[PDB]
Amino acid sequence: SASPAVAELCQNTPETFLEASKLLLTYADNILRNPSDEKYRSIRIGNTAFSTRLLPVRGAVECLFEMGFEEGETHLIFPKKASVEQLQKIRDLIAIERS
Repeated sequence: SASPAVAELCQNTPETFLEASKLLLTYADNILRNPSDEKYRSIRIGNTAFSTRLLPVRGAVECLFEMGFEEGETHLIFPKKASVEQLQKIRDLIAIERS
């Protein structure tokens, strides 16, 4: 598993890396652990946490794209076609780097 997005995320300062990676794990785990709950498959682009703590961080949105999210006008969406396996892959790579 050699992710360009996770590698880029890891180039951030330790504190910024921790902030963004925490959110990334949360978004993945919410889907992985609640497969029946469609609300976790969308993240609003203007959501305060997302827009201020994730989106500005180098590599972070690309981690979501590698997970399988796609960008819509107002939200990122984890589509019906998206593999849970791939979502899990990136979750695992991030978790290893968080320690």
